[PDB]
Amino acid sequence: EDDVMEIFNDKTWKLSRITTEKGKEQFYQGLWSNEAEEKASRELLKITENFTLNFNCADVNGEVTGTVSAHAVKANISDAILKIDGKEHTISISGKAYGSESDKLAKVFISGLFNVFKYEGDVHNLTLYFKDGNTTKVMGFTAR
Amino acid sequence: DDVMEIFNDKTWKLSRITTEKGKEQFYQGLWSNEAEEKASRELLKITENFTLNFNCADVNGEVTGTVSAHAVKANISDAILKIDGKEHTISISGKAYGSESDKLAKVFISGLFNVFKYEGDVHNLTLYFKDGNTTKVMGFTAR
Repeated sequence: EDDVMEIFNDKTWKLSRITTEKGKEQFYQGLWSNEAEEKASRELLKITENFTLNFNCADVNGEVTGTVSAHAVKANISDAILKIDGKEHTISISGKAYGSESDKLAKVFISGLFNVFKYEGDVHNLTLYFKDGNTTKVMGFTAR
Repeated sequence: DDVMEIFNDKTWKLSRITTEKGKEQFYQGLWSNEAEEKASRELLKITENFTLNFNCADVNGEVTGTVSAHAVKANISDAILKIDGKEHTISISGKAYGSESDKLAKVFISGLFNVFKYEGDVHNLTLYFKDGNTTKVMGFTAR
């Protein structure tokens, strides 16, 4: 079960891609409507603190629990309820984001995190599988 | 905030087991003779003996903060932890694996399941526990 606690081990997961289940492209087709929208999202993605994900342990209700926190651009996920199983490689994030997003990449990032169902990863990489309607997409992350 | 520093990549090493406001390292009557105390102090010099660790673990599909400890021959593995940073309370529940013959090891294991409150900083941790009608303290250090 050390594979699960390596996800919490003093690291911030930075978004690197949002694509289809077995796609080689960085972003799935139709995420943006034009080049200017994509360009503006890519500039927001270059900012260090934007599109981050953190697995932390916190003292909630007189007991320490593992939760998920994330920051897109203007919206935050703070101490979302986490279910994670190292044997079955399943994951579930429950709660609601604080703040609203105008950027399409930020909207996809926040919605996708609450729809995660399974994952895979190592020390430096994390892949989260999420359902987007009838499809299955993946959010890729990196940790320095 | 202060609570998660107790879990921050550190092992707590036992330094003393004494009375609530006592200056002595070990309370009077812990051992019956000089040879018993000497033998316990040699077991206490071993790095891996009388250690305490606050860790996060995936227990039944969810990550929880737990307590682990090693005395000499006995272990406490992922004991259920209740801890409150505001009121500085603490509770450790479960049972140790293995039996102890050493009196310091018996006191260490029993005392950990009877903790009720604490205080500490980056390098020091003090756990208050009830021993019958009395209140004793276990002191720890982290390098």
